[PDB]
Amino acid sequence: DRQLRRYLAPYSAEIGVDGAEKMALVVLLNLTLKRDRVESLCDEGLARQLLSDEGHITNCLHTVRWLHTHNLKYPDARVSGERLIINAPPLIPGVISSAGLPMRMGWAHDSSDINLAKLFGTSFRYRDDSTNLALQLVARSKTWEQALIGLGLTQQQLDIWCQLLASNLENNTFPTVVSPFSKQVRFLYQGNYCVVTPVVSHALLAQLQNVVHEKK
RNA sequence: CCAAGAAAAGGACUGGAAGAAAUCAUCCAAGUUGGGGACUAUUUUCUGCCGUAUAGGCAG
Repeated sequence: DRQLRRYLAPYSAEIGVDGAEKMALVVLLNLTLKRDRVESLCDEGLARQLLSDEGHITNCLHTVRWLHTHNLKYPDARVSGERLIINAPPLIPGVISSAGLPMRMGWAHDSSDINLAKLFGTSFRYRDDSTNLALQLVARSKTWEQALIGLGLTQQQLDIWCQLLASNLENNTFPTVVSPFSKQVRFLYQGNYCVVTPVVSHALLAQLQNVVHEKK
């Protein structure tokens, strides 16, 4: 059912997977293929086969390096450079912003990672909080690791991935230089001028897509 | 020191043909508008002559 793909989409409400970690790994791995090649996201065999392909998974692990909280390319695909990962600013009583929302990440690098990026960057509700596959494996979450080894992964392959997967989330969180296609505007601040560059919040935009259709 | 600064959407056209809304049908009954009254006020046009003359022309 297409409704499963809808509920796992970035513009839909998050769904719980507690006690279903085995089928969650199967569905999430199966999403890495083009829709024309998959008759069902529930086939354990296809998942066990995809998991054994270190190259396919390696190509998927590589997408983690560009997961972000704020998207510097949103209005204009020409912007080139590094990702941006920042905790939401303190709440201002008179302003609507990401300050009142929980932590979420998205993906945007070369435009050919639409399917391969879905294995680690797809979020879900777990232990009654918002998480994703990359975070549970980096944090050494045993329930997910036990299901993943059960689906055919060698302990030695997992012991190596925990390290490479974690490493991809440990650096390049702030751009080195201002990119040549970004916006720059200047105003007075504390008696002198400062240049401001705006950026769109992933969590805030994704929520708006749901609220306008539900609240009319 | 205005989500900063610059930007040519342009070219060509053929919707045409035919046509039958008809038949009948009844607005009636009575009715009471009605009593009073200053347009002349501080206003100008008055007096002689020619002429058969309330015609028609002139001096003050």
